[PDB]
Amino acid sequence: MGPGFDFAQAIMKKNTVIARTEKGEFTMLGVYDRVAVIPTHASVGEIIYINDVETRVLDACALRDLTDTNLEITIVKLDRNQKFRDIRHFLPRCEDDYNDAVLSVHTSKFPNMYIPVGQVTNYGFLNLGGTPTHRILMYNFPTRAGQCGGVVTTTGKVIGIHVGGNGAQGFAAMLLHSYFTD
Repeated sequence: MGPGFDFAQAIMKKNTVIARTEKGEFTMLGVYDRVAVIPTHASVGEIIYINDVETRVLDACALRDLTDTNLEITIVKLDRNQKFRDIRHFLPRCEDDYNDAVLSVHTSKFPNMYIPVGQVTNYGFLNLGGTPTHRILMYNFPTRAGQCGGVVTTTGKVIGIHVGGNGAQGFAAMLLHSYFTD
């Protein structure tokens, strides 16, 4: 409808796949080459389904901060025959608050879904499903089951992936440029 949705659409159309694990279907953001991200609670194994195609996982790393605290981001390298567009220059370098964010989902259950969530707070610490988690972003939207892995963007920045909610607020794990240096 406007430049927020325009940027979100551009990311969804070229840089997302549908990932299926034993824990469900997730929106998965491709970042560069064969490297993508997914919430750690997807429990990625040796094999994953990507757009309903059996795919070997070449590497998977559940990220934690230097205090050995969960970040809820898993970085996956896929044995895929095609590279993602490189979107690393849209990733923030530092922890921040944001105005006017969009949460975007693409699954069998919710295809081509875009949600204007508004103001995003650098919340920091969250007890997420019982697990102490750092670098959490919070938005005042009543997010629901099936939105996990959803991409959080502003105009010009890809800032996080949706990892949970409490029925009134939604929570995303930050994406930082330093996660994807090579």
